[PDB]
Amino acid sequence: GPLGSMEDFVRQCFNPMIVELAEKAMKEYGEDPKIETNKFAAICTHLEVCFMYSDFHFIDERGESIIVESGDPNALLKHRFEIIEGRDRIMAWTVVNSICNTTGVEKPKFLPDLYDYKENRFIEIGVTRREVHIYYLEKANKIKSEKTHIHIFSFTGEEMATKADYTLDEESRARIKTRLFTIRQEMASRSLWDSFRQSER
Ligand SMILES: [Mn+2]
Ligand SMILES: [Mn+2]
Ligand SMILES: [Mn+2]
Repeated sequence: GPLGSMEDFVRQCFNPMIVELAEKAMKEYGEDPKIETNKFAAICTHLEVCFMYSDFHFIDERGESIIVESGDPNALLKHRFEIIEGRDRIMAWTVVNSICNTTGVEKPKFLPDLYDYKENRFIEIGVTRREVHIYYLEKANKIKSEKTHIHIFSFTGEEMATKADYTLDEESRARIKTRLFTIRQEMASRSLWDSFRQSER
């Protein structure tokens, strides 16, 4: 089939908000999205998974975690997750500080992705084109804050999470895995997948 461009794939297949956030992140880190294109797509994918992980999850009036998939959460519901990823450096650390000196949870050494108000912990999300165990170990060896919970998704449906604690219900994680499948399938249709997979390194 014809080889498409990754740029076209990213612009067509991700919400413009996600794409803009990804471009902003690459700029902050001195990366060119028109050159490291596989990285660009990976950044978009990771941001989308961070958002999907938080979507629909609230803390109810009694303090219990609940799922609301309708458009209107009742006014008293509180979002279960704080999203750190997607924020510029100053704001991300600002949020992390606000959570920490507040909830009493200690301050991480690297910016995590999410904070979970039900489980009272930061979360590092990962999305890998490689084996989940290898990637889990890479993440873990990097941070070892060891209050930070790690949850890795792959494009083939495998997951690995700290202490075999997966945080979310099966259906929430199935939504993420379905999206990852869809991304893989669409990139493959455009003859972009093999190279994207091999680029992770
Ligand atoms: Mn809301
Ligand atoms: Mn992050
Ligand atoms: Mn991450």
